[PDB]
Amino acid sequence: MGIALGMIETRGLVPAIEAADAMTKAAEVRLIGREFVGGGYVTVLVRGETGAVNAAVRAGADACERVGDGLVAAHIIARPHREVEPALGN
Amino acid sequence: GIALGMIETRGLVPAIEAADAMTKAAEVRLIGREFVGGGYVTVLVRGETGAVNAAVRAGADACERVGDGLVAAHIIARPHREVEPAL
Amino acid sequence: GIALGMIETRGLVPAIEAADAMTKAAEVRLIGREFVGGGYVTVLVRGETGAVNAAVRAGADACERVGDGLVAAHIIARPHREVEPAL
Amino acid sequence: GIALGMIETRGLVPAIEAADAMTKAAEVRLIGREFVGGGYVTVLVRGETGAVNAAVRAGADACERVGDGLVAAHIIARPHREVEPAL
Amino acid sequence: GIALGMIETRGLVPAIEAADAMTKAAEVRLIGREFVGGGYVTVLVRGETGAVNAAVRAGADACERVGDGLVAAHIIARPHREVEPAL
Amino acid sequence: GIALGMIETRGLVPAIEAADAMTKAAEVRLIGREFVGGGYVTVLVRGETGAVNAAVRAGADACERVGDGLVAAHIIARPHREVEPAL
Repeated sequence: MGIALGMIETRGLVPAIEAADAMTKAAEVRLIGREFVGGGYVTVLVRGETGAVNAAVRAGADACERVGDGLVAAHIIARPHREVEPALGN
Repeated sequence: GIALGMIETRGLVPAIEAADAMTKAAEVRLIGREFVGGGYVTVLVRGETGAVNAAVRAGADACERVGDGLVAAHIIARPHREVEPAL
Repeated sequence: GIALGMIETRGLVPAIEAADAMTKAAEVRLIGREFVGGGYVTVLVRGETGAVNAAVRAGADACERVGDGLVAAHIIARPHREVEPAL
Repeated sequence: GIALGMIETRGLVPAIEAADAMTKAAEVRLIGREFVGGGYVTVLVRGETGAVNAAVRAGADACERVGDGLVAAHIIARPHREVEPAL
Repeated sequence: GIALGMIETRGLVPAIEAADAMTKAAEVRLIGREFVGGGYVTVLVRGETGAVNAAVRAGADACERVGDGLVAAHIIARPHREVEPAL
Repeated sequence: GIALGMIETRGLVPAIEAADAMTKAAEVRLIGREFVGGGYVTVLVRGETGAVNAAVRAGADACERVGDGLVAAHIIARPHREVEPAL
């Protein structure tokens, strides 16, 4: 029940699924979302302790950058503001 | 406060960074996250005018280096009542 | 009034700025905000012909350097009742 | 009438203008406004053959310079029954 | 008949012309019209192989100069049963 | 089987051709067809690893020259439990 947030955005769903797979395999993080953003952007989101989310996002970024049209963003917010939480499925 | 702050980004990840930075930057409420179509994503905040100013300014600085980056950073100090349904 | 003002933008932030400038410029009611697809957004107002013209001029000026800017500014003074379902 | 007239535009604003000019130029009824994706908008009218011919032409001239403009202007005087679910 | 015919266009208007020519060409049933996203529109038909052959040929010819035109024209004579839910 | 196969295409017609060729080339089941946005279409199959491998290989070859063609062809042999909700 760490509250760190890990995010990877990709071009297309296939690199996003690869990313989430690699993230949840690399460390103890829970997948909490997959968003079809519009325009072809897809974002996957995970939660965990800071160290695990760090390891997960590095792993996801590495795994998906060469899949399909690839990686757009790979970002960690280690302590999201309470206001941000509804955007994360709360 | 009824002042409105808005940041538009390319993709969701810079939008969440913007929202985080905005809400840590000053006393503002995150009231909206919009998938606009075509990859645009907008986040909206409300608060007193001075707070919304600092929030949007921190928001723009934070998300402009994230993902496909920043499109718009804007403030409306006194939004018309007619606009409220769209918020 | 039954006159129609429309502004189309690239992104939601210029649309919201347009809608605010429009409703502040004259006695016009904001009747809608449409996410068109591909990033197009359109805001619609109704009022008397002169009011609507003032409103759209103001909204076109206000939003053209906001975010990815302005696509269309258009006024239909007396819409056909066939079109009203689209409004 | 059962003739079908179609105009496709980039953005919603020229679609509404096309629809308004179409329904003013001849007795035709607006039966549809479709957000197609990517920013395409299609407006659909029905009526007698001559009406629909007059309508589509007028709609094409009117919306041609509005916003990001006109994509398609087309008439099918008697759509096959199998086409109706695709409108 | 289990043969499958498919035409993909840029915009709805060429897709409707494709549909009309396809379904008038031979005895096929229009099982779908999909808004794919980004402006792609796909129309799908079923019938016996000869009918679908004739249909898809007719449709490709008719729509390729209409609007932003034709993307794809394809026939699958005997689709796998696993694909049927997608159909 | 629990291995996952995925082909991503531009448009629905190459996607359906992929799906057909995948399920004909090996014992895999088609679990999904997703309209991703912007015109991306993903088809997803499950099966044993060797089968999913043969399936995606064939699907990639089959759809690459169809319509606007192929974007991605990827296998995940042992998908994490956490990924299952996205499938």
